[PDB]
Amino acid sequence: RVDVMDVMNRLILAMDLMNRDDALRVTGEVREYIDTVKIGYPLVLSEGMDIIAEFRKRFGCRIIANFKVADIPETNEKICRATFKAGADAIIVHGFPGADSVRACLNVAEEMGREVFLLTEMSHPGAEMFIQGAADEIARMGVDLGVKNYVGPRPERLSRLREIIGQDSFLISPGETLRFADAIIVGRSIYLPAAAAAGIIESI
Amino acid sequence: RVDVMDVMNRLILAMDLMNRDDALRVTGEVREYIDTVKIGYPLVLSEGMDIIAEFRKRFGCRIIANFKVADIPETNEKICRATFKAGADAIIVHGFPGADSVRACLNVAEEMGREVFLLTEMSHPGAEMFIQGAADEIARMGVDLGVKNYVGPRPERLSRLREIIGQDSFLISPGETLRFADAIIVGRSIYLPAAAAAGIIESI
Repeated sequence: RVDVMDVMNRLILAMDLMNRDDALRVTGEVREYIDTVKIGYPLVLSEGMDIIAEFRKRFGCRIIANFKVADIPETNEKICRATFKAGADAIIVHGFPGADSVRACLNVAEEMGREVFLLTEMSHPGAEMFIQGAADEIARMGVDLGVKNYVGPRPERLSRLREIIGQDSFLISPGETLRFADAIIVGRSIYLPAAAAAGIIESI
Repeated sequence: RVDVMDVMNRLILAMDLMNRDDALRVTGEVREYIDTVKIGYPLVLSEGMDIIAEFRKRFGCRIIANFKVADIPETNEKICRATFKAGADAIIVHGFPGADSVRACLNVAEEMGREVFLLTEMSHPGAEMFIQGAADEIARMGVDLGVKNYVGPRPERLSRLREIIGQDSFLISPGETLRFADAIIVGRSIYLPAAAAAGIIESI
């Protein structure tokens, strides 16, 4: 889809390391295979938001801030603005706090020409308590709001999500997977690199 | 209660300003009335996590990180560790992601001698979609996990929460309020200062 983000080799690196030196080393070593990196709070809180621009300048990669924003509208707006000002191309937002909280993020993304990814579901143990049961409705909420980028969770769940958001929407998830998702997210299998990344790409 | 945090004058300052200069000015001007300050991502992402230690050193105040942690266990652990390493006395965590995600935070707080506050409910418009209906269960989940600190949201809702967590638990919320909550959180009425704070205290 021309209107959606193009992820090199359909492979997104989940850079969850907290040490700047280690984070930079791994990412640089795989830049020939990946152009999209997902960074979270562990690294940013430990090294500072300036690390986002560093990644973009040193490697020319797209940065997705895996912040899972889940605050009230006004605060969500501020978090998004600060994150986009720091250079992030996109931000991941929780849907459980409701539509207004998601729209607050969409508004800033609109004004700054950036992107919002809606996290529809999580797959860790405790996710079955409240998240699993709200996943479909959260995905539908996103669709009704015009959200075009989604982060999905179980093969059959990914299939259900794709059904709700349509064939046009951009979907990323951590052979089978790429039948529904537009790009796969890989972490440890890489940063824990160039050979590993090359293998995964060759595998798909 | 001796085993719970003592908040000076039962008044917590919600420092939501994103400018370091403005944030420091207001807090210093009310330190003779307040010893507990709640800081969130807007300020921290914009000025850096080092601002937490700055607040504690310049004013000798307790800092509650209003991060509303809502990630998977491993990431929650890292966020809490980084936040406590930066000097935060306590951190606010979401309950919607489930018990394991909350316990991950409790584990780090236990190891570092810090505190975890469970956010049981939010009051912004979109909160009725998913949060309102899970509030009671989230509060009960916290109780069953030994959580001792809670952040509450409607007067009658505060009464319901206090009922679930017991009379011993520490509860903070944004006269009537202090009938159920141990301390009230005030933001704009102060940072938007010394006179305002003094009035609120003299009020209660």
